Amino acid sequence: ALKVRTSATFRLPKTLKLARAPKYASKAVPHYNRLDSYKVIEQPITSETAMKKVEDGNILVFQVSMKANKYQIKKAVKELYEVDVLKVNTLVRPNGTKKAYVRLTADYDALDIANRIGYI
Amino acid sequence: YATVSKTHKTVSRAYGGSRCANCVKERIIRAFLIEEQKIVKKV
Amino acid sequence: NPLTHSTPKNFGIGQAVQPKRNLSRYVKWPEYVRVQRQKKILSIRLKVPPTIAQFQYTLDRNTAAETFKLFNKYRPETAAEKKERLTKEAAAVAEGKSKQDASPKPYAVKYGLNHVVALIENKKAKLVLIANDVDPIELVVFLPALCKKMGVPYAIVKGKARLGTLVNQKTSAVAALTEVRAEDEAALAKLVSTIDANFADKYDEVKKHWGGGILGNKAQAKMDKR
Amino acid sequence: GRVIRNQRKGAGSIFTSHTRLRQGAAKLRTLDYAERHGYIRGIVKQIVHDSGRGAPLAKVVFRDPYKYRLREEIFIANEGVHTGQFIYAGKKASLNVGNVLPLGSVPEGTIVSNVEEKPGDRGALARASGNYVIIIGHNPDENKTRVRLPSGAKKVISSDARGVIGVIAGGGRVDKPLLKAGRAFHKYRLKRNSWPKTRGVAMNPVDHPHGGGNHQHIGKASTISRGAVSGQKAGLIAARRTGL
RNA sequence: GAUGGGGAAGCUCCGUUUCAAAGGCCUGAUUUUAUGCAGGCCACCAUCGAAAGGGAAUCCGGUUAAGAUUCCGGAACCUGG
RNA sequence: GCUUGUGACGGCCCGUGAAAAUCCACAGGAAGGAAUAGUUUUCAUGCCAGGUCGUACUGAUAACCGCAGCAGGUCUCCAAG
RNA sequence: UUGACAUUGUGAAGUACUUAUUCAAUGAAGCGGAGCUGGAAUUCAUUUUCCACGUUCUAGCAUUCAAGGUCCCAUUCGGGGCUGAUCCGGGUU
Ligand SMILES: [Cl-]
Ligand SMILES: [Mg+2]
Ligand SMILES: [Mg+2]
Ligand SMILES: [Mg+2]
Ligand SMILES: [Mg+2]
Ligand SMILES: [Mg+2]
Ligand SMILES: [Mg+2]
Ligand SMILES: [Mg+2]
Ligand SMILES: [Mg+2]
Ligand SMILES: [Mg+2]
Repeated sequence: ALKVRTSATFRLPKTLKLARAPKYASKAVPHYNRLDSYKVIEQPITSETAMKKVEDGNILVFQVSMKANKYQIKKAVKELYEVDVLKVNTLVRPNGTKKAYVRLTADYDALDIANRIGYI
Repeated sequence: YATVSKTHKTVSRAYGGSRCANCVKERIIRAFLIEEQKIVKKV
Repeated sequence: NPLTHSTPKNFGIGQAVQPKRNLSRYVKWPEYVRVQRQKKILSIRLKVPPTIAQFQYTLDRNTAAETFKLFNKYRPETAAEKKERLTKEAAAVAEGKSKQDASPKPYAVKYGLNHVVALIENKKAKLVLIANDVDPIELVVFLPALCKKMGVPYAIVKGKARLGTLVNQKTSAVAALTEVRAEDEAALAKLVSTIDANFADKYDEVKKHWGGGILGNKAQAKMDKR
Repeated sequence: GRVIRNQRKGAGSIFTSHTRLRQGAAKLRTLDYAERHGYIRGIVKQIVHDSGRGAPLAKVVFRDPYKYRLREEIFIANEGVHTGQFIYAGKKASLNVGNVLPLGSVPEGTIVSNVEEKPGDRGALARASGNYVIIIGHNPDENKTRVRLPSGAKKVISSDARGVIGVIAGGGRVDKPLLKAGRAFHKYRLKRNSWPKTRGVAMNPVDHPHGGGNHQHIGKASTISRGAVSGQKAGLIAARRTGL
C-alpha cells in the first residue's frame, strides 16, 4: 500500500548531520589571553581631584583598556592588589581613554593600598 | 499584572476575570434551554 | 459496563470537527515529483510513433526468468578472480616457458553498446538483450531494426539495472551472447525459438501500429457516457 | 511639452490609495466542501464603519470545519442585517436577507448583491452602497444564469457563482450635497490624491493639450479616438455622441 | 530591502509570501555519551525602519573651581536565577 | 480666580479619528500527586547578579545656519501682584 | 491595430477532444466512477430513469490518534488492528 498522510503539506525530511572532523587545524596555535590583568589595568590616575576620592571616599581611580567591561575590571583589581571591590563606575574621557572609579569594601582602606602601589 | 497575586485578577466564579456575572448567567440559561429543546426535536 | 457510555460523533456538514483522514491524493508534492509523474502521463496521452512504441512490449516473467538463468552461467570474471588468473599466468608462462595459453578460453556475456553493435554487424551474436528503460532512447532505438536486418534474434527485456547485475555494473542497457558451451547449446536453442516468436516474427506488423492516445480516468468516464 | 497629469498617475508615487484605516478586504468565504454541498451557519459579531467606503461592513465568524478554532470574515452588510443574526452560506441555504447562495438556487426576480463573476473569486459585482443585481433567467443546460447589472448591462454568469441576498446598505448617500469645499477635502483624504482638479484650459501648452492661447479655449474637437496614444487622451475618449 | 524565482549583453531590475522539499521548544525514549533514536504540538517563513509613537523598575537630603534622578548618606523598586 | 490633571456627559462627520512587541485572565483536563507523608517559589521572609554606548556647556542681538561676534532664520516645557 | 508564418497536435462533417499554451484559487480536504439506503415513479418482467441521502425559534458549547463494538498482546500503569467513518483511480480543484 502507501503511507497514510493526514496532512496535504509536504515538508523537508530530517536527515543526519555530521560534526566537523578537519584534516588539519585552522591555526594550530591558539592565541594567548588578549585581555589579561596587566592589560585591563593600565595605570592609576593621580590628579588632585582623583587624590581626594582616595583619601575621603575610599575610591581608587584607574585608567583602563577601552575593551574592558565592569566584570573584567573588578576581576583584575582583585587579582593585582588582593583587595575586595564594592562596585565599579566607568566613563569614557574626552581624550578617548576609559576611567574607572573602583570603591573598596569597608574591610580595606584605599589610602594604604594607594601608597603600597607607590603613587600619592 | 505579573507582580500582583492571582486574587487581584479573578473572581471566584466561572469565567471570573473574563465575563461579567450577567453574561455568565445568560450563558448558563441559554445552554440549558437549547439542549433541552434539542432533546424534544430528536423525538 | 455502567461507567462507559456510547457517545457517537456526528461528522456531517456543520457538525463536529472532521477527523484525520488519508489525504495522500491531495498532497502538494515537490516539483521534481510532479514533473516525474506528468512526464509519464504526457508520453501516453500523445500518439507514439511505431519506432518508439515497439518498446512497450517486454518479455514475460516466465521466459525472462529462463533467460537470466542461462545468462547467469556466463558471468564475466571479477576483479578478485582476475587476480588469481594473473598470478597463476605469471607463474606459468614467465618461468615455465609457456605460450601464454595455460588458461582455458573464457565464456562470458558480451556487454557495451559500441561492442555489441559491432558484434551484430559482424553476425557474431547468437542472442541480444535490449533494455526498455534507456532514457536517452536514441541509443537503443535502432537496435531492433539492426538485429532484424542482420538476422540476429533479439529480445526487449525489462530492467537496465537487472542487466547490469550480470555484468557487475550498475547499468548495462544491452547484453549479448556469442559463444556458448556445448552442454548449454540445447537450452539456448529453446530460448531462441520462444524469443523469435515474440519480437523478430512480429516486427513487420509492429512497425505499422501507433501507440499512445490513452485518455485520463476522468476523460475516459466522460467519453463513455457520451 | 512635459508629462501631463493623467500620465503621472501610473507611476504610483503620490497617487496610491490611503489604506491605513481600512478594516480589511471585503470578500466572501473561500468556496469549500460545505458551501457546494450543504450550508454553514455564521454569527454577526459587529457592524462597523470602513474608511473610504460608503457602505458599512459586517464581521461574521464561522467555525473551522477541519480544525478547532474560529474563522472571521469581512462581509459588506445588506439592509436589515443586525448584530447577533445567524448567517447561512451554502448550496442548501434558505432565501433570506444576508444568506449566501449560488445564483442557480434562487428563483427569477431575486435581488442579490456581492455577486461573483466566476465561482470562487469571492464577490465582484454590486458592492457599492445601494446597488444590487436582479436575476432575470436561468439556463439549466450548460449551467448559465442571466443577470441584470447596476449599469443596465445584461451579463451571462455561471449558476455556481455565489451571491448575498438583499441590497447593499447605506443607500441614498449621494443625494445630499457636499455644500462646501471642506467636505470634499475630507472625503478624498481617506481615498486618494485626486482633488482638487485644475482645468486643462487654465494651463500652458507645455502642460496640457488644452493649454495656451490669448483666450481660454480648447481649439480642437474634444472627442478623442480610441487609437490615440498616452499624452493625447485628454477630453472625451471615443465619444459616440456629445451634448445634453 | 535579502533569499526562492523570473527579467537584462551587463552594471543590475522586479518582487516580499511570492509556481520553494524554506523551521524548532515541551518532552519521552537513554544511566556505553552525549544527545542519536519514539508520539504529538506548531507552519507563523529574513532583516532594517521613532533619543517627540508603544515600553519592566528611584525618590529625598547633602556634596564640586567645573558632574550628578549617575557620586555620598538614608529609604525603595524591577528583571533574571 | 489662574495653570493643569481627571470624571460623567453633550455637539459634529459622504471625515467615525495606527500597528506590533509584551503582560494577564478564562475555557479545556493531559499529567502529577497524601498517612507517617507531599505539593505550593501567583502568601511572607531570607541569598546572588544586572553588561555595552551617551551624560561637560551654549541653544542664540556672540557657542547653530547665513563669507562675521550679521537688527535675518531656527522645534518645545515651566509662567507672580 | 490588422494580416502572414512559427509556437501547433488530435476527431468528424459540410464543430468535437486533450496533452502544449493561457487564467484563477486553496498553508492543494473531500474530485470522478461505482456500490449502499430511501423518495418520486410506470413497470409490460426488473428497475428503462431521476432526486435526496446527519446540521435553521435562542449572541451558549464543539480540540487530546473518539466513545462504543469486536479481535490480538501475555497483564501493569498499558499497547497494537478492523469497524465506527462503503469501495475504485493517485487527475489538488
Ligand atoms: Cl499637470
Ligand atoms: Mg555610563
Ligand atoms: Mg497662466
Ligand atoms: Mg502639446
Ligand atoms: Mg491635439
Ligand atoms: Mg530589491
Ligand atoms: Mg528596529
Ligand atoms: Mg551642571
Ligand atoms: Mg548637564
Ligand atoms: Mg557659525
